[PDB]
Amino acid sequence: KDCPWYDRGFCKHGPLCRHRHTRRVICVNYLVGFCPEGPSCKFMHPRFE
Amino acid sequence: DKPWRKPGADLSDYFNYGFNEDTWKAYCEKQKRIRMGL
Amino acid sequence: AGSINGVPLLEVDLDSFEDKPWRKPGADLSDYFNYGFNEDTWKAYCEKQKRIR
Ligand SMILES: [Zn+2]
Ligand SMILES: [Zn+2]
Repeated sequence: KDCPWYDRGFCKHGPLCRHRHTRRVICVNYLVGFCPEGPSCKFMHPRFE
Repeated sequence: DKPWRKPGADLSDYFNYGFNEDTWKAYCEKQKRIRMGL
Repeated sequence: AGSINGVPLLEVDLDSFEDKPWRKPGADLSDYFNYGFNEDTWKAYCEKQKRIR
């Protein structure tokens, strides 16, 4: 299990969330705008949907 | 009002990737501007 | 804030890459480009950012 809202980066509930809040690392390169590794990158590419 | 804001809370339970209240808000503003404007 | 093997991410040229798997007919460009960027839009964003600072 992994929390979808937490996987985006923020969950309003937190400790009260029904799903698990796996701590992840974000890709700075994706955070500035572009990462060529895409799915192969070690670091998370959070979707802002 | 916001439960990440209390000393008995741990932000990491709310924000992933080491975000802060301010860094997350900043991240949302960037999202807003970039996807529309400029 | 970005960098690739010692080069600011905005100053990297996408045309130099050997793979360019973000041209594929159906690839997940969201995996590569954030904020809904495109290869052209990212380079434009890059060229805009450089002219400023
Ligand atoms: Zn959650
Ligand atoms: Zn990445």
